Amino acid sequence: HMIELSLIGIGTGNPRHITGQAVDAMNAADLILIPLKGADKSDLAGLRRQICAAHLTNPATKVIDFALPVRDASNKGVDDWHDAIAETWLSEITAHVPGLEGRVALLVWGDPSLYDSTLRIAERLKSRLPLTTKVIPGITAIQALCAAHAIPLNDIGAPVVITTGRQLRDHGWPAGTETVVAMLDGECSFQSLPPDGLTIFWGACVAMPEEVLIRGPVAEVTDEILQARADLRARHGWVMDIYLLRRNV
Amino acid sequence: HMIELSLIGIGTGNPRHITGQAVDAMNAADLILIPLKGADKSDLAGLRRQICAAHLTNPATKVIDFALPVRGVDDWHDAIAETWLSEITAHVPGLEGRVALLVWGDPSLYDSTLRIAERLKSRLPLTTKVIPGITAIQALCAAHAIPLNDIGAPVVITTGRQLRDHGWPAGTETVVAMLDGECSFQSLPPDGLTIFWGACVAMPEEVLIRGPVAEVTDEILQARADLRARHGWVMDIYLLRRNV
Ligand SMILES: Nc1ncnc2c1ncn2[C@@H]1O[C@H](CSCC[C@H](N)C(=O)O)[C@@H](O)[C@H]1O
Ligand SMILES: Nc1ncnc2c1ncn2[C@@H]1O[C@H](CSCC[C@H](N)C(=O)O)[C@@H](O)[C@H]1O
Repeated sequence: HMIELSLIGIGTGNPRHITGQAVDAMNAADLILIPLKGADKSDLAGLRRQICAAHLTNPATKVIDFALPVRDASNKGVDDWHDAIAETWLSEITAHVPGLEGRVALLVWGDPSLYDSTLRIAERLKSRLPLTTKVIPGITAIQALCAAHAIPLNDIGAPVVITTGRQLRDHGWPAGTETVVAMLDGECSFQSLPPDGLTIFWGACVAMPEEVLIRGPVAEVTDEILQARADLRARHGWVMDIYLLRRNV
Repeated sequence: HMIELSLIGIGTGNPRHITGQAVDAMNAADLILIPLKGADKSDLAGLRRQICAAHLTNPATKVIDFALPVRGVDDWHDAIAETWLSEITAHVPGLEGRVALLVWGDPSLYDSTLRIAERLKSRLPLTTKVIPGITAIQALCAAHAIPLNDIGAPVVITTGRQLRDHGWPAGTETVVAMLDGECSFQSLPPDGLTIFWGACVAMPEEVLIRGPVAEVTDEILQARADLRARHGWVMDIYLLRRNV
């Protein structure tokens, strides 16, 4: 017996981001596992279900909501948490495909390759299930941002650094590039850089109805971005943002 | 009273890469301009037409094949812009309508279309929109079932020439190289490097190879050369992971 586990990218919140390949993988599944709404409102558990429902035409596919484990904030904590998530998946798969021969899908925001834990958690399962893992690409927040601003990611023939807010705060401007895209940033970390010669293309809730886009010289639009971000957060209870920095010195 | 020009990403060769957003933009178009086959077989001009045919359902949308000018680079890009303008003038002479170009992968990533289209802003009453598509980076990682990044870590996306000119990019343990016609990972000391390589990713001809660079370099060279000999063209992409 063999479980085929598909990690299906579903894009950045625009329900039209889903690809035909993703639709096909949903329709081939015996079981689709989706997390229940929890504390993290940015998971948009309802939107995930909506996207699934808009395209699932296989009448036999089971769609099963499950409670995602909570990380122990009082803790290794991340490690135990990911272990617990794997255990939950393993229990769900075993309960619902007890013959252990079948196709199971998880729906992953954006693309599964990009700052997302699902693939590495799934690796834990390889030694406990007869398992093959497949990945279906989805639209990333990087591409959504560039499309919204109608800008290239790269300068002509030039490298690009993709990084995190914390990496920018710990190390400053990355070596060997004039373009940086920052993800996983909860604190507009570009504000800690020298603004000299930097242009920012910023977006919050990109490709969603709440989308806000701001562009300009970092020295001029930093406070505009801080305010827009805080406003969006106050009114919605959560915010996800991403930005591209272009250096011209 | 505007030409709305959509640059529609169409993915890496798999017709199923097309997003719903791309389908919608195709169906909203009055005109879709697609290049005829040329000397460069890697453009897969026929495949672009087929991917369009698989998704376009509006019977009033007109798919028009045009001769793409050939290449110095500035003049070539100017000539391409002039060709699109001539086609738009010819097929939408009232200059009010929706026009689309179908761009391999995502329009943001190592593709000249977006910057060439900028030339038309001053020539037409123009609004430009971009529809994202699956990139070759994502297709490669998906085919190998691997993460792009190490946990919480930076990633460098670069070209074959930048890799040759500067060596291992500073500040990263992960590099993805695009626009490389010659396996430029050979220009690096192989110690501690692992490669995840793919040619013709997400197409029927797909070849995937992974392993320590020293171990699989020649395997990759031969597989690449074999594809190129049998098909007349090849496109490859790879991710390098350093552990030192
Ligand atoms: N709709 C959206 N708008 C702005 N940023 C977004 C976003 N969705 C995701 N992000 C970015 O992605 C980070 C979550 S990590 C998950 C990334 C996802 N796998 C992808 O392919 O995009 C956020 O901190 C933010 O930087
Ligand atoms: N099917 C495929 N397999 C392997 N590499 C590919 C590919 N399609 C595109 N590429 C890569 O992309 C380069 C062309 S530049 C265009 C990139 C495209 N906009 C994108 O988003 O992917 C090639 O030199 C190669 O590095």
